[PDB]
Amino acid sequence: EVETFAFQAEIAQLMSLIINTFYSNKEIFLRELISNSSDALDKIRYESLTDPSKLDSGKELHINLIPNKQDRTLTIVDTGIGMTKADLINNLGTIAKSGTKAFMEALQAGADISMIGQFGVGFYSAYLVAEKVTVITKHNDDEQYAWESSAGGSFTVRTDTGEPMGRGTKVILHLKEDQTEYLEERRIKEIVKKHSQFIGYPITLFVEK
Ligand SMILES: O=C(NCCSCc1ccc(Cl)cc1)c1ccco1
Repeated sequence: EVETFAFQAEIAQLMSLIINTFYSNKEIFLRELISNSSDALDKIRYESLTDPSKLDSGKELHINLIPNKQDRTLTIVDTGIGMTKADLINNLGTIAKSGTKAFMEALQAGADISMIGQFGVGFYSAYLVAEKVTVITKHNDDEQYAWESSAGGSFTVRTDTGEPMGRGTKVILHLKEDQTEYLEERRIKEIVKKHSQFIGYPITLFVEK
């Protein structure tokens, strides 16, 4: 069973702005997603201070980067707090509404796309390099769900029947044809060392076989 939802008009037209605007500094997408993973890991670590059973679904707090040249996908996995179904549909969209509005206001005042993280909507920078984004997430209080959107005004949510994750969030970036450079090991290392050197969690860059 697949449910189809519409983006709020503000989020939809920001996504099209990220897709259609000529902006060469696309590498910042990785910084925003890694930063999003770092925030989710901080959340579960803090909550586990007053409730250690919240780590029964996994005690390791880390970030994995998985390039796949055959599928043309780049996957960012974290063992953070994860997201519930209401997070995917209601809660985060409400936050992204006001954050998107403020971001596009600044973009006309001279700001550029790289400052998207200051408005809390850094996730949508994934569409600088991806034509489709899939989000697999598992929260301690909810089932495993699969969110997905190729922009165009809508997204889908379904119960995930794939590999159980224990806890956390998996962001799968189906890259554009001309953005295969972010599947190369040396390029990812250069971006991580440039924008995410001080992230307080281990970042493991998986090598292909
Ligand atoms: O994008 C939507 N839902 C899935 C969000 S998961 C990635 C994410 C996206 C934005 C932010 Cl600020 C944080 C995390 C949406 C939009 C309207 C209803 O839902």
